[PDB]
Amino acid sequence: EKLRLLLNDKDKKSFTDEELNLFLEEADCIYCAASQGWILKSLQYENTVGEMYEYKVGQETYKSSSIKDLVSVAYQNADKFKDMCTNKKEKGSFMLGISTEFE
Amino acid sequence: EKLRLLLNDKDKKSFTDEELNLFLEEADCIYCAASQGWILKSLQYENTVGEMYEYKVGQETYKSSSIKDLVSVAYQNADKFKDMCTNKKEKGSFMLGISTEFE
Amino acid sequence: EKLRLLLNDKDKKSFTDEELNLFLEEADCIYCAASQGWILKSLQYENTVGEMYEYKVGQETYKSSSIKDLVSVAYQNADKFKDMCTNKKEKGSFMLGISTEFE
Amino acid sequence: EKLRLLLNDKDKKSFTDEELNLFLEEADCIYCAASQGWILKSLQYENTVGEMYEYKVGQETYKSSSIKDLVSVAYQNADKFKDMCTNKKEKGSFMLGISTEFE
Amino acid sequence: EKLRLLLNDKDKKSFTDEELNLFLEEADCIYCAASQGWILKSLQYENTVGEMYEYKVGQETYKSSSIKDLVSVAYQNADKFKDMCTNKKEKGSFMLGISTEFE
Amino acid sequence: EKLRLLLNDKDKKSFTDEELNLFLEEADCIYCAASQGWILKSLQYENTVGEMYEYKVGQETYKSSSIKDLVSVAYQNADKFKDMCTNKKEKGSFMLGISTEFE
Amino acid sequence: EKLRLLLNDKDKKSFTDEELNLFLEEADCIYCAASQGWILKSLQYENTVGEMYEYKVGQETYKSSSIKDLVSVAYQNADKFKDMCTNKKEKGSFMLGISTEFE
Amino acid sequence: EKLRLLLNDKDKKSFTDEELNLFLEEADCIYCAASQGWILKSLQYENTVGEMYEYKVGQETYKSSSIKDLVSVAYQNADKFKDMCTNKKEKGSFMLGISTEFE
Amino acid sequence: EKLRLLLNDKDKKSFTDEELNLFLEEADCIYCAASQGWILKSLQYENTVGEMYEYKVGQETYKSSSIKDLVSVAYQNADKFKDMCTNKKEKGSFMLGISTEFE
Amino acid sequence: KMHSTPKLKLKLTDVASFLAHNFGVEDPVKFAKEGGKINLDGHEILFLNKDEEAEFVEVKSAIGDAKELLKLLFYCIVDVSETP
Repeated sequence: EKLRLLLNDKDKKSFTDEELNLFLEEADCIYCAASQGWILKSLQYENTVGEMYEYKVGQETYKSSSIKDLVSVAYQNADKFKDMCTNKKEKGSFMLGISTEFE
Repeated sequence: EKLRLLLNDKDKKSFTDEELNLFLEEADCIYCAASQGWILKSLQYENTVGEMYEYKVGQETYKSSSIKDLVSVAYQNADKFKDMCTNKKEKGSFMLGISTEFE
Repeated sequence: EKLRLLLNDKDKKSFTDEELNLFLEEADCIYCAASQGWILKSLQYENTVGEMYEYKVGQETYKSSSIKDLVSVAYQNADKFKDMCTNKKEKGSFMLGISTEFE
Repeated sequence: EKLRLLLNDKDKKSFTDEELNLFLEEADCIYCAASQGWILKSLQYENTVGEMYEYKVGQETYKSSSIKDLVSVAYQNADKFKDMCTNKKEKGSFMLGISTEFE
Repeated sequence: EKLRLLLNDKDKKSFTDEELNLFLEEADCIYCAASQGWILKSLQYENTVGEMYEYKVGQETYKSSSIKDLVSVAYQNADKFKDMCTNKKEKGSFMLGISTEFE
Repeated sequence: EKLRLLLNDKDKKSFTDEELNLFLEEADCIYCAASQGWILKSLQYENTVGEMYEYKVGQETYKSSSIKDLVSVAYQNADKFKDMCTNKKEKGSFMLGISTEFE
Repeated sequence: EKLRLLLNDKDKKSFTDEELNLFLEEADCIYCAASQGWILKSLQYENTVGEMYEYKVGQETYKSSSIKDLVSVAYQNADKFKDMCTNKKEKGSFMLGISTEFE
Repeated sequence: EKLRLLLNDKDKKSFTDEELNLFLEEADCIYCAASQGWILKSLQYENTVGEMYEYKVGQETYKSSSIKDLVSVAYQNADKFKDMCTNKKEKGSFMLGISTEFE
Repeated sequence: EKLRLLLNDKDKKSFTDEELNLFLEEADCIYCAASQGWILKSLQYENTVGEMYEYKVGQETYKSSSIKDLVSVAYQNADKFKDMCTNKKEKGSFMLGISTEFE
Repeated sequence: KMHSTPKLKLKLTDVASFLAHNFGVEDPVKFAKEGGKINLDGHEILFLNKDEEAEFVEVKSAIGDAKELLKLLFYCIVDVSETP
C-alpha cells in the first residue's frame, strides 16, 4: 500500500499517519510525497542537534554530527527522491510531423 | 486546517496563531507563507540560542551550533519552501498564434 | 499597525518606538524600514562582541561567535529584507504598443 | 536465484524478502533494483549508526564513521549500480537510411 | 534632529557634537555623512582596542576581536551607508526625444 | 584457469566459489568480472570500518583508514580494471571505402 | 583649522606639527596629506610589532596582531583616503561640440 | 633473464614464477608486463599492510603509510612503466604519398 | 667511465653493477639509463618507509618523510634526467628547400 | 504588417520604473489592457546604465519566399488562360 511505501521511504515511527496521508493527498506520486516529507523531517534537527551537538561530562565525551551535516544528508535524500520522481516522469526527445490545410 | 499544516511546515510552538493567519493572508500559497515564517523564525535564534555557542563550566561542556549555522539552515529551509511554491505555480513553455486584421 | 508589525519583523526590545516611527517615515515600505533597522542593530555588536568574544575565568570557559559572524548574519537579514521588498515592488517584463502620429 | 544476487549486491539482513522482490518487480534489470535498494538502505543509517559518531566513556574511545560519510558511500554505490545498468542497456550510436515514396 | 539621527546611525559617545555638525555640513544627505563618520570612527579602534587582542593573566584569559576584524566591520558599515545614500540618489534609465532646428 | 585467474585478480578468500562463477558467466571477459567483484567487495567495508575506524582502549590506541579512503581504493581498483578491459577491447581509427551502384 | 582636521583625520599624538604642515603644503587636498601620513605612520610598526607580536612570561601570555595585519589596516586607511581624494576630484563623463572653420 | 628483470622491475618474493611468466606471455614488452604486475601488486597491500595504519601499545607508537598512499604509489609505478612501454614502441609523425592508377 | 658515470648519477652502490650494465645496454645514452635506474630505485622505498615512517618508543620519537614525498623526489630525479637526455638529443627548427621534376 | 517593421527591444534593469519615469505609465498592466500606444517622435536618444542594453529585433524578410511562389502562380495562371 502507498501508505506503507511512504512509511518505508522515510523512517517509520517519527510521524502520525494523518500527516502522511496529507502528503499523499497533496502529491499523487509516492516519490514527491517522500521528498517533501524528508524536508519536513529535516526541520526537526533545530531541536535535537542545533542546541547541542557535542558535550562532555566528567570523563565522558559525546560528539555527534553538526546540524549542517544532518540537514545536508536530509536535503540530499529529498533531492534524490525528487530527481527519482522526475526521472520516472520524464521522456526522451521526439520527432513529429506537421500538416496544414491548403487548397 | 491551514494553521496546523503551517505549524507543521514551519516548526511548531514559537509563534502564536494570529500572525500565522496574517502570514496566510500575505500569500494564498501555504508554502510561501511558511517560507516567510521561516525567515521570521530564523530571526528569533538570537534569543533562543544566543551568540554564546560553547561553554565549559565545572565538569560540563556543551557545544551548541553557532547562530550562523542555525540561521543558514533556516534560510535554506526558506529557499526550499520558496522553490516548492514556484514549482507548484510555474507552468512550462509553449507556442501560440498571432492574429492580425486585414482588408 | 506598522509599528506593531515592525517590532516583530525585527527582533524586539533594542530600539525605542520613536526611532521605529522615524524608520517608517523614511520609506513607505515596512520591509525597507526593517532592513535599515537591522543594519542599525548590526552596529550594536561592536560593544558586545568586539571587546570580548570568548573568555575564560578560572576553570570556566565561555566562547561566542566572533563579531564577523554576528555582523554577517545581521547584514544577511537586512539584505534578505531588501531583496524581499524589491521582489514585492518589481513586476515582470511586458511588450507594449507604439504609434507615432502621421498624416 | 535473483534474490540471492540482490542480497549479495547489498549487505543482506537489513531487508526482508518482500520488499526485495518488490524492488525486482520495480525494474526488469536487477541492477536498477539494487541501486534503488541501496538508496533506501542509505536511509537506515540514521538508526543503525546514529548521529553520535564519536564518544568516550571511562577509558574506551570509539570513533565511528559519520553518517554523512556512510550515506555518501551508499549513494556512490547506487550511482555505480545505475551506471553499470546503463552500460548493460546501452547501444552504440550509429546511422540509418531514409526512403520516402515518390512518383 | 539630524544630529541625533547621525549619533544613532554612527554609534554614540565617540565624537563630540561640533565635528558631527561638520560631517553633516560636508554632505547634505545624512547617510553620506554617516559613512564619513564611520570611516573616521574606524581609526579610533587603534586606541579603544589596541593591537593586543588576546592576553592571559593568572586565571583570566580574554580574547577580543582583533583590530583587523573591527576595522573591516567599520568599512562594511561605511560601504553600506554609501550604498544606501546612492540608493537614495539613484534614478533609473531614460530615453529622451532629441531634436534640432532646421530649414 | 579462469576461476583461479580471477581469484588472483581479486584479493583471495572473500567470496564463495559460486559467487565468483556467477561473475564469470555474468560477463565474457574476466576483467569485467574482476571489476564487478571488486565493487561487490567494496560493499563489505560498511560493517568493518563504518562502525569503527579508530578506537582507543586504556593506553592502547588503534587507528585505521576511514571508510572513504577504503571505498576509494576499492573503486579505483574496479575502475582501473574496467578501463583496462575496455582498452583491451579498444581499436584504432580507420579509413574505409564506399561502393554505391550506378548503371 | 586644516591642521586640526588633519590631526583628526589620522591619529593625533604620534607626530610633531612641523611634518604635518609639510604634508599639508606638499599636496593641495588634505585627504592626500592624510593618506601619505598614514603610510608614514604604517612605517612605525617595524619596531613595535615586528620585534615581538606575542610573548609569554610565566603564567602571563600576551598576543597582538602580527605586523602584516597592522600594516594591512594602515595601508587600507591610506588607500581609502586616496580613493576619497580622487572621488572628490572625480567628475562624470561629458559630451562636447566641435567647431572647425571653413569658407 | 627476463624473469629476473621483471623481479627487479617489481620487488621480489611476492609473486610466484608462474604469475610472472604468465605476465610475460600476456605482453611481449616487459615493461607492459611489469605495469600489469605492479597493478596486481597494489592489491596485495590489503594484506601486507592492513587498513590499520597507526597504532600505539604501551609506550611504543608505530605509524605506517596508509593503504591509499601505497596503492597510489603502486599505480604511479604502473603508469610510469606503461609510459616507458609507449615511449619504446611509439614512432613519430611523418608524411606519405598517394598514387592512384589513371588513364 | 660509463659505469662510473651511472654509479655517480644514480646514488652510489645500492644495486649490483651487473644490472647497472644491463641498464647501460638497454639505452645507449647514460642519462636514460640513470632515469630508468632512478625509477627502479624509487621502487624500493616501499620496504623502507611504507610500513613505518614515524615511530615513537619510550621518550624517543623519530619521524621521517612519508613514502609519497620520497617517491616524489625520486620521480623528480628520473624526470629531470629524462629532460636532460631529451634536450641533449633535441635540435632546433629550420627551413629547407624543395626540388621537384619537370620538363 | 505583423513583423516587417522592426521591434525595438530594451533589456532594462527595471521595466516598470523605466516606463513610469519616461512615459508616465504608473499602471502598466492597465496600460496594456487599455491598448495604450506609446508615442515617439522619431528622433530619440537613449540613456541607459552600464548593465542595460537596447537593440532592434530585426529580420531580413517578413514574408520569406512569397515572391517566388506568387511569380510561379502568375506564370501558371497565364499558362492556363494561354493569354499572350
